[PDB]
Amino acid sequence: MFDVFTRVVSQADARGEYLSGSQLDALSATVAEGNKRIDSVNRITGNASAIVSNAARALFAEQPQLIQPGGNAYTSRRMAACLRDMEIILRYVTYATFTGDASVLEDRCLNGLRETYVALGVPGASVAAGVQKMKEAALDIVNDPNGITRGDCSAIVAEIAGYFDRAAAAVA
Amino acid sequence: MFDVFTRVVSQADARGEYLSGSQLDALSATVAEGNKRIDSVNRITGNASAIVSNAARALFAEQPQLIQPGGNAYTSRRMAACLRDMEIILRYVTYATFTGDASVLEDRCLNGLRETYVALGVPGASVAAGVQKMKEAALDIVNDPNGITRGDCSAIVAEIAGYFDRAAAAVA
Amino acid sequence: MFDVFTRVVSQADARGEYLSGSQLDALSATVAEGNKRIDSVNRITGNASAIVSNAARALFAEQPQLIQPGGNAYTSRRMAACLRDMEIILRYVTYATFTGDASVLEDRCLNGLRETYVALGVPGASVAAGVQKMKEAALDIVNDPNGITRGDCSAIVAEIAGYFDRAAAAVA
Amino acid sequence: MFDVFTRVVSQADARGEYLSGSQLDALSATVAEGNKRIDSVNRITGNASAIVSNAARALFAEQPQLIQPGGNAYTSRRMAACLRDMEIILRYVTYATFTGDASVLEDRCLNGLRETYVALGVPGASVAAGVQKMKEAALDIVNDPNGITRGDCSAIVAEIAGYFDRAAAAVA
Amino acid sequence: AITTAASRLGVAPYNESRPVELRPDFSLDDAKMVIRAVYRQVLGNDYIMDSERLKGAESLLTNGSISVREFVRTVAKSELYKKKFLYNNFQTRVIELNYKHLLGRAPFSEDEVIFHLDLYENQGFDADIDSYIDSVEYQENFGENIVPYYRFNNQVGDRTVGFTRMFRLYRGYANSDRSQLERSSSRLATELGQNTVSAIVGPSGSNAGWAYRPSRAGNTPAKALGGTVPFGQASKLFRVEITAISAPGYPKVRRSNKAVIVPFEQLNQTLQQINRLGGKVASITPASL
Amino acid sequence: MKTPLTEAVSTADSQGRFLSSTELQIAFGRLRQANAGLQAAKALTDNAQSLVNGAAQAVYNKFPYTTQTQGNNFAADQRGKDKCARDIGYYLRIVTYCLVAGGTGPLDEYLIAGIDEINRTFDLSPSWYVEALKYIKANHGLSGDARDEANSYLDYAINALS
Amino acid sequence: MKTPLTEAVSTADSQGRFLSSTELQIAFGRLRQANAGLQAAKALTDNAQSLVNGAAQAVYNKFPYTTQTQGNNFAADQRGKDKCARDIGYYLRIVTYCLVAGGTGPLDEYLIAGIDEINRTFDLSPSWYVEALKYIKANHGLSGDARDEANSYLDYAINALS
Amino acid sequence: MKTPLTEAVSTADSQGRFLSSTELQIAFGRLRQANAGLQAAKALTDNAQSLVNGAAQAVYNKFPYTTQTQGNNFAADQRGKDKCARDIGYYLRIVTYCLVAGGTGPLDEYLIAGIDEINRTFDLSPSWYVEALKYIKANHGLSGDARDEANSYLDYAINALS
Ligand SMILES: *[C@@H](C)[C@H]1/C(=C/c2[nH]c(/C=C3N=C(/C=C4\NC(=O)C(CC)=C4C)C(C)=C\3CCC(=O)O)c(CCC(=O)O)c2C)NC(=O)[C@@H]1C
Ligand SMILES: *[C@@H](C)[C@H]1/C(=C/c2[nH]c(/C=C3N=C(/C=C4\NC(=O)C(CC)=C4C)C(C)=C\3CCC(=O)O)c(CCC(=O)O)c2C)NC(=O)[C@@H]1C
Ligand SMILES: *[C@@H](C)[C@H]1/C(=C/c2[nH]c(/C=C3N=C(/C=C4\NC(=O)C(CC)=C4C)C(C)=C\3CCC(=O)O)c(CCC(=O)O)c2C)NC(=O)[C@@H]1C
Ligand SMILES: *[C@H](C)[C@H]1/C(=C/c2[nH]c(/C=C3N=C(/C=C4\NC(=O)C(CC)=C4C)C(C)=C\3CCC(=O)O)c(CCC(=O)O)c2C)NC(=O)[C@@H]1C
Ligand SMILES: *[C@H](C)[C@H]1/C(=C/c2[nH]c(/C=C3N=C(/C=C4\NC(=O)C(CC)=C4C)C(C)=C\3CCC(=O)O)c(CCC(=O)O)c2C)NC(=O)[C@@H]1C
Ligand SMILES: *[C@H](C)[C@H]1/C(=C/c2[nH]c(/C=C3N=C(/C=C4\NC(=O)C(CC)=C4C)C(C)=C\3CCC(=O)O)c(CCC(=O)O)c2C)NC(=O)[C@@H]1C
Ligand SMILES: *[C@H](C)[C@H]1/C(=C/c2[nH]c(/C=C3N=C(/C=C4\NC(=O)C(CC)=C4C)C(C)=C\3CCC(=O)O)c(CCC(=O)O)c2C)NC(=O)[C@@H]1C
Ligand SMILES: *[C@H](C)[C@H]1/C(=C/c2[nH]c(/C=C3N=C(/C=C4\NC(=O)C(CC)=C4C)C(C)=C\3CCC(=O)O)c(CCC(=O)O)c2C)NC(=O)[C@@H]1C
Ligand SMILES: *[C@H](C)[C@H]1/C(=C/c2[nH]c(/C=C3N=C(/C=C4\NC(=O)C(CC)=C4C)C(C)=C\3CCC(=O)O)c(CCC(=O)O)c2C)NC(=O)[C@@H]1C
Ligand SMILES: *[C@H](C)[C@H]1/C(=C/c2[nH]c(/C=C3N=C(/C=C4\NC(=O)C(CC)=C4C)C(C)=C\3CCC(=O)O)c(CCC(=O)O)c2C)NC(=O)[C@@H]1C
Ligand SMILES: *[C@H](C)[C@H]1/C(=C/c2[nH]c(/C=C3N=C(/C=C4\NC(=O)C(CC)=C4C)C(C)=C\3CCC(=O)O)c(CCC(=O)O)c2C)NC(=O)[C@@H]1C
Ligand SMILES: *[C@H](C)[C@H]1/C(=C/c2[nH]c(/C=C3N=C(/C=C4\NC(=O)C(CC)=C4C)C(C)=C\3CCC(=O)O)c(CCC(=O)O)c2C)NC(=O)[C@@H]1C
Ligand SMILES: *[C@H](C)[C@H]1/C(=C/c2[nH]c(/C=C3N=C(/C=C4\NC(=O)C(CC)=C4C)C(C)=C\3CCC(=O)O)c(CCC(=O)O)c2C)NC(=O)[C@@H]1C
Repeated sequence: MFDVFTRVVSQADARGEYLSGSQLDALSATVAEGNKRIDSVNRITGNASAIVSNAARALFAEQPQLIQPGGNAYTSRRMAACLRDMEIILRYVTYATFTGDASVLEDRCLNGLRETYVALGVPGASVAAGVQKMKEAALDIVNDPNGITRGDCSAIVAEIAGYFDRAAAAVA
Repeated sequence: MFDVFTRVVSQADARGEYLSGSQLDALSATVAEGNKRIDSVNRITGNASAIVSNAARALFAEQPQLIQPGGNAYTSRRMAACLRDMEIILRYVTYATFTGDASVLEDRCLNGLRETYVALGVPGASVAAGVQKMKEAALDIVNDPNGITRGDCSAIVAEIAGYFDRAAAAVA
Repeated sequence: MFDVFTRVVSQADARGEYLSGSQLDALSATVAEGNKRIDSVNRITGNASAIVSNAARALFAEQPQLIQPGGNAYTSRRMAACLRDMEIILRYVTYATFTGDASVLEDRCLNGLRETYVALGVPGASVAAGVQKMKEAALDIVNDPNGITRGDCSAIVAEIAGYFDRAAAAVA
Repeated sequence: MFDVFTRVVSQADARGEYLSGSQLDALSATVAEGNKRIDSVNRITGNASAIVSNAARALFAEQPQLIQPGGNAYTSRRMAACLRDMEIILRYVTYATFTGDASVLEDRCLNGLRETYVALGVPGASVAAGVQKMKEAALDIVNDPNGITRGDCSAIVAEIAGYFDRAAAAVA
Repeated sequence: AITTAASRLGVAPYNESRPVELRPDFSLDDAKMVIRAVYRQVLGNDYIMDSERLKGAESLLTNGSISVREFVRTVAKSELYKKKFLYNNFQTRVIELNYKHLLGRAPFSEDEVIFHLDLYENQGFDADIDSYIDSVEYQENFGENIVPYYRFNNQVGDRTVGFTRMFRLYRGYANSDRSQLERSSSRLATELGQNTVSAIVGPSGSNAGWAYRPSRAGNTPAKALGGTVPFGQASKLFRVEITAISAPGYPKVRRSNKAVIVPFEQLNQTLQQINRLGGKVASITPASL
Repeated sequence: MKTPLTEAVSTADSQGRFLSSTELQIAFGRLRQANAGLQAAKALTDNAQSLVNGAAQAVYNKFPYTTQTQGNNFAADQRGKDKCARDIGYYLRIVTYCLVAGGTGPLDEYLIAGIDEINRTFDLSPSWYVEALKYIKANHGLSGDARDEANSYLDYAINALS
Repeated sequence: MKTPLTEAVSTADSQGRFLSSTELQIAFGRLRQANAGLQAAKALTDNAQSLVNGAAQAVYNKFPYTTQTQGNNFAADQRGKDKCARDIGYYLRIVTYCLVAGGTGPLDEYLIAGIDEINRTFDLSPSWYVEALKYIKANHGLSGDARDEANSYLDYAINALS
Repeated sequence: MKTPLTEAVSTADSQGRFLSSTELQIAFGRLRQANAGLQAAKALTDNAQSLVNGAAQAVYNKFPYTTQTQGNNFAADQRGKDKCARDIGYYLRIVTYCLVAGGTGPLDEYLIAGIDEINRTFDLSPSWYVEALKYIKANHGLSGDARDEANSYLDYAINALS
C-alpha cells in the first residue's frame, strides 16, 4: 500500500534519483492540506451509518426489483451482505482519502469485486447507483460550512469524489 | 445440500410464494413412499462391500488392461485408491437416495471428478463401466422380493437408477 | 459496446423505466462537453506517433534490461511488437474517450491481455510503466492551452486519465 | 497493556467515577513532559546496539565463567541467545518508557521470565547484572546535554531507572 | 494417492515428506525443523529475510512457552503475514491464502467465503485467523503439535472440487503464493460463486502449457451443448485449452490463450494447427458424452 | 438448511460413513412428522391473509406509536404499513417452509441470518415482530403435532429476536 | 485498549522492532491532542449531572411510551428511570475516558463490545441511547479540538448503535 | 512500508474498522513532522555529492587497508572506489526517502532487508558503512527536528549493521 508520500518515493527509487525540488514542493502543498483532509475523513466517518443506511433506503425505493421476493437483496442474509458491501466501500474510500492514494481502495476493495458480482449475479450497475448515493451524501457532509474553520475544501472534495467515482466504475 | 422437501421450498422462496396445494400434495405422495426409500437405502448399504467388490472384479475381468503392469489399477496403492473411489461413489448415491435430491451427489462427489481423473490419468470411461456394474447389482438388490413387505418400488428404483446414471456420466 | 448514452439506457431498460429528469439533464451536461471531448480525442490522435515513440524511448532508458540481448524487447520483431502494443493501447484509450464509456477498451483491448502477456513471457509491469508514460504525455498534450478556445477541460482530463489507469492496471 | 493515561482510566472505571481535577492535572503535567519522554526513547533506541554490546562485553569481562567452555554463554547459539535477551529487555524497557507505564514490560517480557531462566539454568543474577550495565549506559545517553534543547529530565530519567530495576529484580 | 502424475503435478516432493511433529521433550534441532516448516508453509514459500524473522515467537516456540499451533497462530497474526497476504489483497484472495497456509487445502464452497468475510468484517483479521486455527478441521488434521501441510490426498470429509482447486492455488515447488501468474487476483472468486471447476494445469517445467489462463470474458464453456450437430459427422467432442499462441501475430492473433471444442475426427488437424500457431496444449478434456 | 434428512447425511458424510440404522431412524422420525407439517403449512397458507392482517393490527395496538410517529421506520403512513404487513407475511411464509422442510433450515437461511443487522440498520424494534409472532401463535388454530411443530418455529424466531 | 501509544508499541512488538520515527510521530500526535482531550473531559465531568438529566429527559420526550408503558425494559416507574439515568451516565463517563485516553479504547473495552447482546437480551432500544447521545453532542458546549474529539467519540457510539 | 499514514490504515484495516481519533492523531503527528522532513530531504539532496565523497574518504581514512589491499571487495582500484561511492550514495538517497515518507519504510524495504546476506556474500564489512553513516551524521549540518529525524534514520541503519 502507498500513501501520498510513499508513492513518490517508490517512483523515485525505481529511477535511482533524489526527489526534485518540484516534487518536494508538491508534497509540501499536500501537507498544507492535511487538516482539511483529516476533517473530511472525520466527517465522513462520523456519519458512516447514516450515509450507508440512507443510500440503501434510497436505492431500494428507486429499484424495488432488488427487494421483491427473489430479488438480489431479498432475504436477511443477502440484504445484510448488501449493506455490508456498501459499508466496506465507504470504509476504503475514507482510507484512500486519509492516505491520499487510491492504492488501498484498489487493492483491498475494488480489485476482484466486479468478478465477484458477475459470478454471483449481483447487479453491479445497482451497486454503482448505491455508491453514487453515498457519494452525494458524503460530499454534502464534507462541505457543511457549519461547526468548522471556514476555508476552501474544493480540492479535497474533488479527490474524494474521484475515489467514489472510481468505486462506482469498478463495479458497473 | 438439498433434500426433496427443501428443494421445493427453495424454489418457492425464490418466487415469494407459499407452496401450492398441488406442491404440498406431491410432497405428501413423497412421504407416502418414505418406507420404500428407507428400505432401498438399507439394502444397498447392507450389501455395499459385495456391490463394490463384485463390480471391481467384473470390471477388471472385462478390462484387464487396468490391472496389467503399467495399468492405472496396478500396484497396491492404485488398486486401493480405485476400490476406495467405487465405494465413495456408491456411498454418495445412497445419500442422494436417502435425501431424494441429487445435490449431495453432484455437489460433493461428481463436480470436478472428471477434471480430477483427467489430471491423474485415471481412465474415466473405465470408472463409468464400474459404476454401471454397481448400478445393476444395486438395483437387483433393491428389487429382491424376499424378506420384505411386498409392493411396487419401480418409482424408487428408477430414481436410484437416475443417480447412478449421473455418476456414470460425470466421471467420463 | 456502450457509449455514454447507451450505458444509461441499458441500466434503464433493466428496470423497465423511462430515464428520469435528472438522468436526461446529466446527459445534456455530457453533450455540453462534447466539443472538449472531440478536441481531446483529436489532440491525442494528432500526436500519436510521438506519444508512443517518446514513451517507448523513456521506458527503455529507465528499464534497459528490456532491450539488452535476451531482454523481452530485444530483436526487431519483439521491439516492433512492443511499439505496436503501446499504439494499440493508446488507440483504444482514444476510442473510450470518444464514446465516453470504458466498454470498448475493456472488451476489445484489456480482455485477456494480462493472460496473453504472461503466456508469452512479456513483462506486464514494464508494459504498465509504458502506459503510464503515454498517460503523462497524453494529458499534457490534451491540457495544452495553445491554439484552442480557452476553457476548463479538467473533467475530460480526469476521464482520460482514468482510462489510462485501467490500461496500466489490466496489463499486470 | 496500559499507558500512563489508560492506567488512570482503568482505576477510575473500576470505581465508577469520573477522573478528578487532580488526576486530570497530573496527566496534563505528564503531557508537558512528553517531548522529554520522546527524546529519551529516541536516544536509547538510537544507541541500542552500543548499549547492548558494551554491557555484554563488560558483563563477560567481570564474569568470565559465563564464557569459559561449559559456561552458560559458551557456544555461538547460547551467546547469541544471551545477546538477544539483553536486547529484548532493553527494547521492552523503551516500550515502557514510551507508554509511561510498566505494564507492557511486566506483562509481555518479565512475567514468567524468572521461571524460564531457572528452568534453563540461565544465571538470573548475571542477567540482572547485565541489565544494570545497560541501565547505566542508557541513563548517561539520555542525560547527555549536547545537541538537545536544555532542560530538566530528572523525572523521566528516574522513571527509566525504575523500569530497568524492575527488569533486574524480575530475573535477579 | 497420487503416483503416476505426482511429479508433473508438483506433488512428488510432498509425497516424499512426513508431517513435522514437535514431540514432548523435543530437541533444539526439532524446534528448528518446526520453525523452518512453519515459515515455508504459512508464508507460502516466500523467502524470509533475517530482518523479517519473528525472533520472539521463535524463542517462545523453542522454549515450549507456545506449542506448534500457537506458533502458527502467532505467525499468521504477525505484521509479516499481513503485509504479505492481507494489506494488498481482495478479501476473497486473503481467504484463499489462509485456507492454503493454515489448512493446507482450497476452499470448497461459497459458504466458506461468506463465513470468513463476515467474520473479518465484524471482528477483524485476528478473529478470522483464529477461526481457521481453532477449527475442527485444523484440530483433526494437525492438532496442537504438527505443522500444517498440503492435503493433496483424499480424506474423509473432502469434496472433489477441493482437489481441482488446490492446483489453482499451488503452482509448483519452486514457487510462492506471491510469485504466481495471477498475481494478486483471487483464483477462486468465480469458481466459488458459480460452483464450477477448471481443468487442472500443472506447474511449469513439467507442463508445456502451464501458463494457460482464461480471460475475463469470451471463454469457451466446458461442455458441448448441442453435441456433434454443429460439427456434422463427428463421434465425440473434446475441449482443448491452448496457450502461447503467437505465430500469425496481431491482429490475426488477439488472445494468446484459447479453448476450443473440436471433434474426435479433427484432433489430428487440431494438433497440427496448434503447433503451427506456436501454441502449447494445456489440457484436453472430453466435452460430449 | 437444517432438516433431519440433510443433517443425517451431513453427519454421515463428515464421518465417511454409509447411512446406518441411526440415520434410518432419523428418516422415520421425519416421516412421522411430515404429514402434520404439511397440513399445518396448508392451514397457515389458507388463513395467511387473516393471520398477517391480524398480526399487523396486534402490533399496532400493542405499539400505538408505530402508527402515529413520523419516520421511515414507522407505519404511520400507508408506505410503512405496507412494509410491515410485508415483513409479517415473510415470517409467516418462511414458517410454512419450516413446516414443509421439517426444520429451522428455511428460517435460518432466509430470515434469521442477518436479521439483527437489518433491524439495527433500519431501526426496527425486534419487539414489534415478537408481538406479531405471538399473535400468529395465538390464532393459527392448529392442534396436536401441527400446533407443536409450528409453535416451535414461531418460538424459534421469537428466541432469535430476543 | 485502542490508544495511540499502546497500539504503536503493540505493532512494533509484533515486528520485534525498537520504536522509530513513525512511533515518535504517533506520540507527537497524541501530545498535540491530549491537552484538548483533558480540557474536554473536565468540561463534561463538571457538567455531568446536567448533561445526564437533560439527555434522559430528551429520550423521554422523543419516546414518551417509555415513561408510560409497564415493563422491566421501560422507565414508567422510578426503578426504570434510575436504570436509564445510570446507563446514560455510563456513556458519558466512558466518553470522558476516551478523551483522557485519546482513543475509542475505553468505549470499545467497557461499553461497545457486547452492547448488541445486552440491548437484545433486555429489550432495550438502541434508538433510545442514540437520542441521548445526540442530546449530549448538542449541549456540551465544547469548542475547537475538544468539540471535534468529543463528537468523534459520541458519533462512534451512535454509529455502533446503528 | 512503515510510515505513520500507512501504519494507521494498516491498523484500522486489520481490525476492519473505520479510522478513528487514534488514526487522526497519527496524521496530525505526521503533519507536525512533514515539513521538517521535506526540508531535511532537500538539504541532504543538495549536499549529497559532498556528503557521499566526504563519507567515502572518511571510511578510507579509518580503514586504510580498503584502498591498499587487492581484492574484489576492496577499493584499491577505481572499480572498487566507484562501487563504494555508489553504495554510500544508496544509503544517503534512501535516507532522504525516509525523511520524505516519515518513517523507516524506504530503508526497511530498499536497503536493510537482506543486507546481512549481501555483506556476507561479497565479504563487505558492516563497519565500513557505519563509519560512512557516522560521517553523514556529523556533516549534514541539520538542526532541530530535521536533525533529530534525520539522525534517527542514520542511527537506524547503523544499528541494523551492528
Ligand atoms: C472542508 C473539509 C471543510 C473545512 C476544513 C478545514 N479544517 C481546518 C482546520 C483544522 N481542522 C482541524 C481538525 C481537527 N482537530 C481535532 O482536534 C480533530 C479531532 C481529532 C480534528 C478532525 C484542525 C486541528 C485544524 C487546524 C486548527 C483550526 O481548528 O483551524 C481548516 C483551516 C485551514 C487549515 O487547516 O490551515 C479548514 C478549511 N473548512 C470548511 O469550511 C469546509 C466545509
Ligand atoms: C422396494 C424398496 C421393496 C419393498 C419395500 C417396502 N417396504 C415396505 C414397508 C416397510 N419397510 C420398513 C422398513 C424398516 N423398518 C425398520 O424397522 C427398519 C430398520 C431401521 C427398516 C429398514 C417399514 C418400517 C415398513 C412399514 C411396515 C412394514 O413392515 O410393512 C413396503 C410396504 C408399503 C409401505 O410403503 O409401507 C414396501 C413396498 N417392497 C417390495 O416388494 C420391494 C422389493
Ligand atoms: C481541453 C480539451 C482544451 C479546450 C477545448 C475546447 N474546445 C472548445 C470548442 C471547440 N472545439 C472544437 C473542435 C473542432 N472543430 C473542428 O472543426 C474540428 C476538426 C474536425 C475540431 C476538433 C469546436 C468545433 C468547438 C466549438 C467552437 C469553438 O471553436 O469554440 C472549447 C469551448 C467550449 C465548447 O466548445 O463547449 C474548449 C474549452 N480548451 C482548453 O483550454 C483546453 C486546453
Ligand atoms: C448492495 C448495495 C448490493 C448487493 C450486494 C451483495 N453482495 C453480496 C455478496 C458478496 N459481496 C462481496 C464483497 C466483497 N468481498 C470483499 O473481499 C470485499 C472487499 C474487502 C467486498 C466488497 C463478496 C465477496 C460476496 C460473496 C459472499 C457473500 O455473499 O457475502 C451479496 C450476496 C449474493 C448472494 O447470492 O448471496 C449481495 C446481495 N446486492 C444487491 O442487489 C445490491 C445492489
Ligand atoms: C496365491 C498365494 C493365492 C491366491 C491369489 C489370488 N489373488 C487374486 C486377486 C488379486 N491379487 C491381487 C494382488 C496384487 N495386485 C497388485 O497390483 C499387486 C502389487 C504389485 C498385488 C500383490 C489383486 C489386487 C487382486 C484382485 C484384482 C485382480 O484380480 O488382479 C485372486 C482372485 C480374487 C478374486 O476374487 O478374483 C486369487 C485367486 N488365491 C489362492 O487361493 C492362492 C493360495
Ligand atoms: C477404479 C474403479 C478406477 C481408478 C481409480 C483411481 N482413483 C485414484 C485417485 C483419486 N481418486 C479421487 C477421487 C475422489 N476424491 C474425492 O474427494 C471424491 C469424492 C469425495 C472422489 C470421487 C482422488 C481425488 C484421487 C487422488 C487423491 C487420492 O487418491 O488420495 C487413483 C490413484 C491415482 C494415482 O495413484 O496416481 C486410482 C487408481 N483407477 C482405475 O484404473 C479404475 C478404472
Ligand atoms: C548508427 C548506424 C546510427 C544511429 C543509431 C541509433 N540507433 C538507435 C536506436 C535503436 N537501434 C535499434 C536497432 C536494433 N535493435 C535490435 O534489437 C536490433 C536487432 C537485433 C537492431 C538492429 C533499436 C531497436 C533502437 C531503438 C531502441 C533502443 O534504443 O534500443 C539510436 C537512438 C534512437 C533514439 O531515439 O533513442 C541511434 C542513435 N544513429 C546515427 O546517427 C548513426 C549514423
Ligand atoms: C581472531 C581471528 C581475531 C579476533 C578475535 C576476537 N574474538 C573476540 C570475541 C569473541 N569471540 C567469540 C567467539 C566464539 N565464542 C564461542 O563460544 C564460540 C563457539 C564455540 C566462538 C567461535 C565470542 C562469542 C566473542 C565475544 C564474547 C567473548 O569475549 O568471549 C574478541 C574480543 C571482542 C570484544 O569486543 O571483546 C577478539 C579480539 N580479533 C582479531 O583482531 C583477530 C584477527
Ligand atoms: C545473557 C545476558 C544471559 C543468558 C541468556 C540466555 N537466555 C537463553 C534462552 C532464552 N531466553 C529467553 C527469553 C525470552 N524469549 C522471548 O521471546 C522473550 C520476550 C517475551 C524473552 C525475555 C527464552 C524464551 C529462552 C529459551 C529459548 C531460546 O533459546 O530462545 C539462553 C540459552 C539457554 C540454553 O541453554 O539454550 C541464554 C544463554 N545466559 C547467560 O549466561 C547470561 C547471563
Ligand atoms: C539471480 C541470479 C536473479 C534473480 C533472482 C530472484 N529470484 C527471486 C525470487 C524467487 N526465487 C525463487 C526460487 C526458488 N524458491 C525455492 O524454494 C526454489 C527451490 C525449490 C527456488 C528455485 C522463488 C520461489 C522466489 C519468490 C519468493 C520470494 O520471496 O521472492 C527474486 C525476488 C524478486 C522480487 O523480490 O520481486 C529475485 C531478484 N533476479 C535477477 O535479476 C537475477 C537474474
Ligand atoms: C512493449 C511496451 C512491451 C512488449 C510487448 C510485446 N508484445 C508482444 C506480443 C503480443 N502482444 C499482443 C497484444 C495484443 N493483442 C490484442 O488483441 C491486443 C488488444 C487489442 C493487444 C495489445 C499479442 C496478441 C502478441 C502476440 C502476437 C504478436 O507477437 O504480434 C511481444 C512479442 C512476444 C514474442 O514472444 O515474440 C512483445 C515484445 N514487450 C516488452 O518487453 C515491453 C514491456
Ligand atoms: C412491522 C412489524 C413494523 C415495521 C416494518 C418495516 N420494515 C421496514 C423495512 C424492512 N423490513 C425488512 C425485513 C425483511 N426483509 C427481508 O428480506 C426479510 C426476510 C425474508 C425480512 C424480515 C427489511 C430488510 C427492510 C429494509 C429494506 C426494505 O425496505 O425492504 C420498514 C421501512 C424501513 C425503512 O427505513 O424504509 C418498515 C416500516 N414498521 C413498523 O412501524 C411496524 C410495527
Ligand atoms: C532529557 C533527557 C534531555 C532533554 C530533552 C528535551 N527535549 C526538549 C524539547 C524537544 N525535543 C523534541 C524532540 C524531537 N523533535 C523531533 O522532530 C523528533 C524526531 C521525531 C524528536 C525526538 C521536540 C520536538 C522538542 C520541542 C521543541 C524544541 O525545539 O525543543 C526539551 C525542552 C522542553 C520541552 O519538553 O519542550 C528538553 C528538556 N534536554 C536536556 O537537557 C536533557 C539532556
